[PDB]
Amino acid sequence: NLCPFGEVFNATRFASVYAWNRKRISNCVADYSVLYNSASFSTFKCYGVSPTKLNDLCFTNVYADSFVIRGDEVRQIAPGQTGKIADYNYKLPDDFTGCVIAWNSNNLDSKVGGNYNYLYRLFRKSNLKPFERDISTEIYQAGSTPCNGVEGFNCYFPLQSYGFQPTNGVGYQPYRVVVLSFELLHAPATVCGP
Amino acid sequence: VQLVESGGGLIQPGGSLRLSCAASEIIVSSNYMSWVRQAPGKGLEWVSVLYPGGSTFYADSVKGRFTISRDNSRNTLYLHMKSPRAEDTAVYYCTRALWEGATFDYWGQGTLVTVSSDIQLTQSPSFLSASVGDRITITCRASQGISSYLAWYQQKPGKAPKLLIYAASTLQSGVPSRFSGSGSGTEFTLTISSLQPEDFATYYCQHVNSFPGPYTFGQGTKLEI
Ligand SMILES: *[C@@H]1O[C@H](CO)[C@@H](O)[C@H](O)[C@H]1NC(C)=O
Repeated sequence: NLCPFGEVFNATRFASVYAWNRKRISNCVADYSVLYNSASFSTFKCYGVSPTKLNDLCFTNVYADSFVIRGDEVRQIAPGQTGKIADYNYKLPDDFTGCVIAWNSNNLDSKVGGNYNYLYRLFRKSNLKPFERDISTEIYQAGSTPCNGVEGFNCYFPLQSYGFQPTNGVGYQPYRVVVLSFELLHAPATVCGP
Repeated sequence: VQLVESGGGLIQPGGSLRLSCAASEIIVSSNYMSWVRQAPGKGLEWVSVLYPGGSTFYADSVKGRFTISRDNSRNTLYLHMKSPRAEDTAVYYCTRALWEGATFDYWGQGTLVTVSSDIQLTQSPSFLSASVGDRITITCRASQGISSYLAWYQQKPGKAPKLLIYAASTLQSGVPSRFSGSGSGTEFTLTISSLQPEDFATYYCQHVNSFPGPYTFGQGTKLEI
């Protein structure tokens, strides 16, 4: 059967970037040209591989990570980037094999007066390692005195909501992002091209 | 509780300079820490920021010439000015950024450095003369919708800017209630309901954004008697 990309790409709601979702894709035929030929994606950039070669390759499994960020942050979903998303939310490795796919989701994820459902992590003492995921919510100690779980001065909740309103400039509008990565083990290959 | 700059001075070109900013109670390495500068008679310019995790970002006017760093054991932020030019002459403020990692709630007193020889924000009016008790409005307009990512500052002569309002309408703790902010998207207004004599100052709006860009601050409004 064809790989169920629609479950990922056409999901009703996406994950917040700090709690980004990973879906394993196995035991199916993947026609990657249905994706890269599409006029719907404003970003489709592959690293370590060419998109027109994907259909010729067999993998043990394929993985789809998905989340929502602001338009101006899509450039951080790339090897070697820095910033709040790359540093504290979703980190690709410096040498990456995979594809980054993104599209404007203003019509789905913004709301008159504001959609605040989507969050990102603002405060974190150190950068994420590649493919690390941090969903902790400890009060962030920004001063010399410990917080003991109490918000207050210099003691901050680490997550912050995006403010997605339809009148936002494009760089402040929500973008849905799918990162495809590929896995090759000494195991049967279960996702092949057509 | 405080940020204290040092290391400024008057230098001839062709050298190097290092500013330092020693913090208390604020922990430098846990915060979005920045340098903001102000040339004599001009507006504010965000120069560089150092993230808690160590990423650094610089305005295009100083990229390649300035470096920001920190010493965790001395709880100190530094600005290393390599090849300083006359156009770097300014008062240099150390700041901590809180809301969205770009709203500056604490400022050092600033240190003077003299060197011998994309969304745009428009603030109106540039000059505003009024009397005590007047109701005054200052408006900030952005070239694209920026939701509520805006803050307002008051700068008295000789002093560091002071945060009044952030998230467009949220009044900073300790600011009198006659100050209020309104608007969203592309138009934001600072209202002072009943002008008092201590309110005569220069006011700045700021598009609250994660990186030091050239249009971070409005050009300012000089409020005069
Ligand atoms: C998502 O929905 C559209 C419209 O029904 C469909 O044409 C498209 O193939 C779907 N995407 C995927 C990845 O299946």
